[PDB]
Amino acid sequence: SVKSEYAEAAAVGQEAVAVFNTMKAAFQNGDKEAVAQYLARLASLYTRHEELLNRILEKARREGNKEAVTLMNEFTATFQTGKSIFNAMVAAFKNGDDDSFESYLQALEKVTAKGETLADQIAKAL
Ligand SMILES: Nc1ccc2oc(=O)ccc2c1
Repeated sequence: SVKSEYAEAAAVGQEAVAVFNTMKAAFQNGDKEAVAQYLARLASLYTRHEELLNRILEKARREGNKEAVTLMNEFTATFQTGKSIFNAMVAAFKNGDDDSFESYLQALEKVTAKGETLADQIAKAL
């Protein structure tokens, strides 16, 4: 069902939460070799999450589930704000700019926490 597909998407989202918090700790500790690996793992995860979200949105559209489509349009747009901040973060790591890395990391956390009520609303609407 589209609902069970969203729960699978929700799990991938929580995996990225776990890998992110770990990567944050590594960054604070200066373990750049770990950070690089966690950033690669996160990029794969966000690619998977985005795709599951697009398939869910497309299915809700084909189903005519107007409320779920509205919420998923809002949620995917925000997802892309998270994705842009993540990519800037990756560039800051490449460039050795720890000040920008810290900034983007905090921003990504705040964009994510904000989008959490909407994430739960989607589960109920699908
Ligand atoms: N909430 C959130 C946080 C980080 C993210 O990074 C990405 O690369 C794509 C989406 C995304 C969403």
